[PDB]
Amino acid sequence: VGLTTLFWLGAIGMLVGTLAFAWAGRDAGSGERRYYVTLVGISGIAAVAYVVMALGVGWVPVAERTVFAPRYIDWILTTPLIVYFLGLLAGLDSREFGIVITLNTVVMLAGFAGAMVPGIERYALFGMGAVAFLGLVYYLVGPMTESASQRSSGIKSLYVRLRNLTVILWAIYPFIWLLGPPGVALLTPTVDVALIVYLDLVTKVGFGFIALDAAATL
Ligand SMILES: *C/C=C(C)/C=C/C=C(C)/C=C/C1=C(C)CCCC1(C)C
Ligand SMILES: [Cl-]
Repeated sequence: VGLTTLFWLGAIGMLVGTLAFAWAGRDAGSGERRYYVTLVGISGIAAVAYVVMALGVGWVPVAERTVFAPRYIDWILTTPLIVYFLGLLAGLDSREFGIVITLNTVVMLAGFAGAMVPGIERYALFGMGAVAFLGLVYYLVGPMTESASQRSSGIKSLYVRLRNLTVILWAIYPFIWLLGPPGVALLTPTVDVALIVYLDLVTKVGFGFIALDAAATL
């Protein structure tokens, strides 16, 4: 199994999620539609990014490594949508959304920038992202959880389930980044991509399926 193959697998998984979310939201009352649309965009954008990488585009040479630019474009656009989904579920107002969305953006921008910087100073960008990430986790586990507590028992339960999925799985990315080509380059590009393809699929499609389950049960 090579990079190309791993990218195709990611494209296929994202496509399956995209189609399922689009279908399940066919009707969608008039206030629940928002959730389905966000899911379609999250997995849809990732699907495109993976096909692009699978076709060999965006493989940017940096120092003695390769940076998959599409992955980062994908993250920068999709992770804020995931955060939006959680904030909607938690019942946040504009100001609340604004804070978590910017922290999220700082994480992804710093990571992309760090990956694109050849020198050892790139770790300074990585650190910036790590710090903003802790801020994001704080909001997810604190204020946003407090806000969610004002919703029905089911919604609060779905929020908690997805919050846990997000906090735990997202916290893993920085380590894979630090151990792979972007950092120490211990893990080969293939192993790093394999691990990240799984993580992307679960944080997006796994995330979506869990939500659909809750919606159905509700
Ligand atoms: C669908 C894609 C997802 C859910 C991607 C998530 C990515 C992260 C949580 C990345 C985090 C990073 C840090 C916390 C430190 C700086 C470097 C990053 C970008 C790998
Ligand atoms: Cl990369």
